[PDB]
Amino acid sequence: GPAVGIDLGTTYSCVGVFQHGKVEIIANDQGNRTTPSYVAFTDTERLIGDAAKNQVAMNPTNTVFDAKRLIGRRFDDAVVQSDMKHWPFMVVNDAGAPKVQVEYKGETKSFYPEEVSSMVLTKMKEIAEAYLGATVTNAVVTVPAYFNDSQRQATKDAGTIAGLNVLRIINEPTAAAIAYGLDKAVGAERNVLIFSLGGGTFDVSILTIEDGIFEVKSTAGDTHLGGEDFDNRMVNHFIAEFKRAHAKDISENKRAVRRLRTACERAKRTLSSSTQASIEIDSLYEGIDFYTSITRARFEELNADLFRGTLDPVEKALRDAKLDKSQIHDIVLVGGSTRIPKIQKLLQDFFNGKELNKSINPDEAVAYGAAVQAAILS
Ligand SMILES: Nc1ncnc2c1ncn2[C@@H]1O[C@H](COP(=O)(O)OP(=O)(O)O)[C@@H](O)[C@H]1O
Ligand SMILES: [Cl-]
Ligand SMILES: [Cl-]
Ligand SMILES: [K+]
Ligand SMILES: [Mg+2]
Repeated sequence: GPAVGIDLGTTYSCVGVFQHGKVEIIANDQGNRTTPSYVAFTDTERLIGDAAKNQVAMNPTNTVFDAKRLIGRRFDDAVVQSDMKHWPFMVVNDAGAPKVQVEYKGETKSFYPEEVSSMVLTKMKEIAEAYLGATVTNAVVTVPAYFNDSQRQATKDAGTIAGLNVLRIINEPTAAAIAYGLDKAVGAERNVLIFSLGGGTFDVSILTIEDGIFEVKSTAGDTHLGGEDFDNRMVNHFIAEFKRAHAKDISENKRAVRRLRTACERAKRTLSSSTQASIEIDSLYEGIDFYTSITRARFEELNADLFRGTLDPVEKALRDAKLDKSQIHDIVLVGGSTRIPKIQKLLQDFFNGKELNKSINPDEAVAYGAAVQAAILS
């Protein structure tokens, strides 16, 4: 085509294309290499990606995200019923299937999870098209290893609706291993551990690879642990700080909280490269600016338990795979959160100093591998 590889993420999506033996992780119209898996509806327009997430704080009811948590599931599914209680948007039941309901151009409308995700894939498709200067048709789209047939089918349908011919649906951990060339035959079988920590979910997958054939040995994790949870710890920290300094609680002002959450997410990323970060918010509450800062140490302490807890699923995955730490040949980092120095330290210490595969941006590794496989299938 060339064909492309797309990581349809829980919170961010990424598209890459393999040309001249190299993978190109494609930047969007705003120059970002990953795009929010968001879609918004207003009185006049449908927004997608950066444009949608950039207005989430002011239009919470009609800004959709987490469609991946609904995709391929039934309305009465326990997880679906549990998640709805936390989303600002409506999820309704249509013949037993979940649909998000929103207001668009003054009218009420509902979309299936695959329709919402097709909008995200369309955005990724156009992003690739703007870079290639050519129409993009074929693509490989990834999914978590634990996805069932219905979830895989619905993800594929999201692609078809986007005008893409889905060459294949492959597992995210497998895509990651392919990015590092771990799929090449080298004689005996090799055990690869994929440590994936994104913005909303945590997954540990152990794969055994032999003759280019992957075998998911075990999967562990927490579908409700991700970078967004680390931002929450920071948010509460600063809400307390603002109350101390100004004797005012901003907790009930949904927008002040989102602007603070956005500032924390940005500071967090900085703390992965530097030891301190400055928070500066103009007019956060009742015209009061919030200028402060936070140290990496402070950040690590606010999340110490959450970070350390990532090691339990690692132990359990090993146990279920019937392998000992020492039998793992490669450890691959996936997800933007794995860029956090403390998490790398924890994982490495657990593996007694073993080096981590982390040269490819973790939040891009899945798209990277998908792009490689998409080319191979073309
Ligand atoms: N440099 C960084 N340091 C810490 N966290 C990061 C960094 N870059 C991205 N992240 C985080 O990774 C998370 C999710 O991004 P990925 O790109 O992993 O998305 P998804 O949630 O769909 O897997 C977010 O919480 C984001 O804040
Ligand atoms: Cl864009
Ligand atoms: Cl430590
Ligand atoms: K992603
Ligand atoms: Mg991910």
